[PDB]
Amino acid sequence: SMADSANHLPFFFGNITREEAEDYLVQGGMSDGLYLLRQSRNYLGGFALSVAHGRKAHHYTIERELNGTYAIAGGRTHASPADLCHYHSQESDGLVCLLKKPFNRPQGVQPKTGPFEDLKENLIREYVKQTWNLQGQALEQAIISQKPQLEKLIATTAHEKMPWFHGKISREESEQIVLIGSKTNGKFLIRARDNNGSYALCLLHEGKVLHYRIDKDKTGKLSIPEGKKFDTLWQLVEHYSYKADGLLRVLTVPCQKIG
Ligand SMILES: [Cl-]
Repeated sequence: SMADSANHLPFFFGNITREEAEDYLVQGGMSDGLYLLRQSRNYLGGFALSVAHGRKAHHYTIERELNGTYAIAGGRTHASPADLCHYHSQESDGLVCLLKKPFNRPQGVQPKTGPFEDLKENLIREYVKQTWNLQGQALEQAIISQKPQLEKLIATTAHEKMPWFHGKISREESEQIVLIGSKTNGKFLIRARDNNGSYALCLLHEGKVLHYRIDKDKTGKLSIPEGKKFDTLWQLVEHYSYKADGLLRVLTVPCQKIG
């Protein structure tokens, strides 16, 4: 992925929160035009630019366009995040200010990965072995050969393996499974609501199972009603585990699947 390329940038921090990005900018002196790069948490293949100006943090999403280039909303396209940052060191072109000085990862600090990122490589290896039945040669060549296609596919299906995803079960069945055992606030699962890629969130709140529709928009972006848009369910779950953002509370412990 571009994220693997972006690891060679000393000011790329991987998947950190907005708040963690801001903490790093303070560490680096919060000087005008101080910036770092990180991974977009809701745009698949996306990045985010965090910049200090007037002792405030300014955050910009860098989207991966359909042709595979990189752009901030209403901006020009670039071959890479590195090229976008270089361009913005010479032209503000819509940003609050010039990108003056990168804030590098302090020593000890690597780019941060989420749960998806930590199982992505294993799932790609497994899919090649057990759908193209290689055990050597292409086993490794086929992975690198077809990395972009495999990353995109594994991104769209990696939820199916995750402990909070309970598959094609009804509202009534989901309520039954959440209500069994410990009544921990935020206990949750996601279920498939049809075959057209609609989903639902089931969330325990003061002993009541709340149900939230997760709908697919024109682009195939997922959201709860009036909520932030995500490319994948694993992005949505990471977000609402961090910030309630219109849910009555944050997601906590994944509901156990029938063993
Ligand atoms: Cl965030």
